[PDB]
Amino acid sequence: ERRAMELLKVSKDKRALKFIKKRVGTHIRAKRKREELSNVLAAMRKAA
Amino acid sequence: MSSKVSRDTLYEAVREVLHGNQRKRRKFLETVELQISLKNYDPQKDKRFSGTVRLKSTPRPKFSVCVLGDQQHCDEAKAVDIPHMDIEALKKLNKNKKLVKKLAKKYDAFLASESLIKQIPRILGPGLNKAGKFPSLLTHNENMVAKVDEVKSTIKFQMKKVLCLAVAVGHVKMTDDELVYNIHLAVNFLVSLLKKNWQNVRALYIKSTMGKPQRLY
Amino acid sequence: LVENKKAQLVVIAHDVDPIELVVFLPALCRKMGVPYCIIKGKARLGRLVHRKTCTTVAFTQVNSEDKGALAKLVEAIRTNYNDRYDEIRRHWGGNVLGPKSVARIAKLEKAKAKELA
Amino acid sequence: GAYKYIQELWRKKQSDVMRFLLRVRCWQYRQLSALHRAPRPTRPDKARRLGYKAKQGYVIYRIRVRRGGRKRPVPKGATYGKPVHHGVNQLKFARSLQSVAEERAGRHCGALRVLNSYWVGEDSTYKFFEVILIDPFHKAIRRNPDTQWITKPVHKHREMRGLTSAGRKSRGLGKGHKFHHTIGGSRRAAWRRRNTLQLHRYR
RNA sequence: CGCGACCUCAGAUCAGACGUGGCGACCCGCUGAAUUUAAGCAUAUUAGUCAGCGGAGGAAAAGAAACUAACCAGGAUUCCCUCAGUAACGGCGAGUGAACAGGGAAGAGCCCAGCGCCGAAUCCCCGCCCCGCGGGGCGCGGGACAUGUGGCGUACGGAAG
RNA sequence: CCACCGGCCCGUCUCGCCCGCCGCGCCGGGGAGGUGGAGCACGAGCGCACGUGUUAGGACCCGAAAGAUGGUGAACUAUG
RNA sequence: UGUAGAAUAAGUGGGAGGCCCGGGCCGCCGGUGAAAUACCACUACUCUGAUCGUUUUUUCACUGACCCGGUGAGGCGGGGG
Ligand SMILES: [Mg+2]
Ligand SMILES: [Mg+2]
Ligand SMILES: [Mg+2]
Ligand SMILES: [Mg+2]
Ligand SMILES: [Mg+2]
Ligand SMILES: [Mg+2]
Ligand SMILES: [Mg+2]
Ligand SMILES: [Mg+2]
Ligand SMILES: [Mg+2]
Ligand SMILES: [Mg+2]
Ligand SMILES: [Mg+2]
Ligand SMILES: [Mg+2]
Ligand SMILES: [Mg+2]
Ligand SMILES: [Mg+2]
Ligand SMILES: [Mg+2]
Ligand SMILES: [Mg+2]
Repeated sequence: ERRAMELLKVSKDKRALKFIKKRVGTHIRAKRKREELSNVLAAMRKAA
Repeated sequence: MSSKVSRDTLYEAVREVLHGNQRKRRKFLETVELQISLKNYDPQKDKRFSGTVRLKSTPRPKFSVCVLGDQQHCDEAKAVDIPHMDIEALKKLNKNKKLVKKLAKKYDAFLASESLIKQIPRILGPGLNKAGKFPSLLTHNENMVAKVDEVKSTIKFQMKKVLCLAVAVGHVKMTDDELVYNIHLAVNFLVSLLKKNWQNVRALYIKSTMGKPQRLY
Repeated sequence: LVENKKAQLVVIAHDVDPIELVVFLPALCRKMGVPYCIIKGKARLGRLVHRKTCTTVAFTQVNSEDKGALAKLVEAIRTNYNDRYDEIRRHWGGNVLGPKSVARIAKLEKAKAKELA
Repeated sequence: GAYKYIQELWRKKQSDVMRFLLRVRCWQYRQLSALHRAPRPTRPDKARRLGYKAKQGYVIYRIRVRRGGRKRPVPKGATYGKPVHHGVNQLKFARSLQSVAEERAGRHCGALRVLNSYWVGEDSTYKFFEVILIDPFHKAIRRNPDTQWITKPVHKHREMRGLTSAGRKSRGLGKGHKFHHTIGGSRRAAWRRRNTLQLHRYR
């Protein structure tokens, strides 16, 4: 989760979701995990 | 990294690049430039782009067209007053090498009859094929009205071997709707060639003749 | 009671050996605004409840006299725990090397002082 | 009220607060013996949802097992068979390690009855389970008639007939299209009814 | 330094109670070949069986869907006839081999963790009476379990107020 | 009943034009030939029993050198 | 930095005008070659330069997991004499 937040913070959602597909089971759970990490990262570093 | 080909973001970028520095107004009638930067191509083997894009609104100048041949075709050339030159003065163009490029730079688009394409790369050899301006072969008794009408608007999409291509799509004294319609007729050749999507364009630049560059939103 | 905001004062014992039984309570009382105090000796909470281990004591309701004493306690407890929570949450406790090794590194530091000055 | 927070704090077990406790407990349980009697459970809610009601007679054992799929016991790699069976190094031994721990705890203390078990720790080689044991002849369990089923004598040694939670999951029984392999009772009962060639008086 | 409280623990010919060993025809959990077949033989087959080990009762196991289906839908488990020598597996060879629909036999559903409400309203042990036999069960005082969670109300068909 | 021709259904192939319209379409239906089929072309099965033959079963009877599983032996002999 | 061109031509494409205060400079023309600049945009390698970082490799180092020895676990490390 911590290194996926860095990769989805800077680089690319494609590489991020490919890493999540490697680490958890399949593509659907990877989609929800991606959206949850995107919401958490957006709330954290857009809450100023 | 985000890129659309959407109409209002095309037209808004046209309005921004026109309104840049107030009106960057100088004594020449400004032309509109389009740069396409492309991604994920290998034209080293089999990926060169070369076609004829006929811009529907207006191609700045009514193009300087020179036709070489002889028949009723050349009588219609003298009827339209297309600058047409005969066999004897072609063999006069044989005699000097710079005399080839004196008629090549002053006249933009080259059309030539079917009968003379055997002779033309002997006289006009070093100029046209190496510079890119080799003439187009024609029908022996063709109606030149529709040919000149299409050649007035037909530019060439030649991405060569390099990764990037700029073309002029008209002038600023046109309406901006005609300008954005020329930009759509430019990008339609990209979406017609490429198989997957328009994602080979991460960024394409809209410019004036010398105005500031605008990334397409 | 802390969820439904009835608790005036939450007493948390120190010595709970599965600490998972407790470790939600400080941040939870921090969110819900109820002041909490960590007191040492979980057997010492048992002698007031007639039992061995007690782990937690809730204060919700007070008598007439004890209100001023309870508020006097709550003021110092809010000074200690709740208002310093953002301070406490970033401290990493421990990381203390063995005293023989600390003495050896300090002796080598005196050797470094002998090399320099 | 608070066991929900207990369960959720134990739920995301890879975070930094819990894995310190897990590492300390793995070292703690590795330095002790193989089987002994913890006085009280280390996962109170998870032991409680398996049936631990903290009263007189519910014992908690902590038990330790070694990891790894089993090695075939033939000497010097000599199977004496076809090339199907020469594979000494790679067999996995169907039963789960949780049911192995339940077997060892029960047959070390055969006087008790095994209710269930759960995970508490692992580091490299040793894997750690805690097993709840119900006393059969204490009066607190021989009364209270919701509980008398384990005192009923058909439940001697549930762990070796595989009636526990890990036992059912090892035997592989459910319903539906993913379980035609054992149609009724067990795979041997299914095999019995399918290959028993049935013959009536009239044919 | 002493004392006290727990927490981890040991000891005892401590008070009381329990497990071991057998028979194994049927059942349950694991382990597990090879003859043979294929005209040879390596996968296959013999078979997840003989042998081995551990368990259990008069039955055991299974069981109230993380189901079957795809249309006018059925409805825990078990057993029989059909499905069917079929779909399928297989040096696609020898051979292997189901299941839901259908009709019968039997008919049965339930509880707890969680959640919250009830002042621990709960249980065990000891001691005195209580009572009537063939023989043991309710009530009253003091020692414990237990607040790291007894009991009542409560289960996904909704439940509580 | 035999022999042949003609007919019909299904799969494919070839050549062709017409019709239908719960919706006008890379939609259906159709025609004429030559072919593959365990077909139709007024149905003959099903159940029982007996006989013969073939196959799987210890299978007409007896027969091996082998292989696997699990155990019992160092009282003769071998060597500490 | 093959050759020619005043000029190390990476490339495309617009292109007769651009820059600035009646005017000058650059470009056009001449001329090169096969391809020519002004003004303008992108696409590249060849190196330099800084860190929210990033990772693994390497270098040493500490000990608390783990391992190795010895004891009837007998004086260990600091600080005082
Ligand atoms: Mg106890
Ligand atoms: Mg059961
Ligand atoms: Mg028959
Ligand atoms: Mg033979
Ligand atoms: Mg042989
Ligand atoms: Mg098999
Ligand atoms: Mg046997
Ligand atoms: Mg026995
Ligand atoms: Mg019996
Ligand atoms: Mg249910
Ligand atoms: Mg049949
Ligand atoms: Mg089989
Ligand atoms: Mg053999
Ligand atoms: Mg042998
Ligand atoms: Mg043997
Ligand atoms: Mg002897």
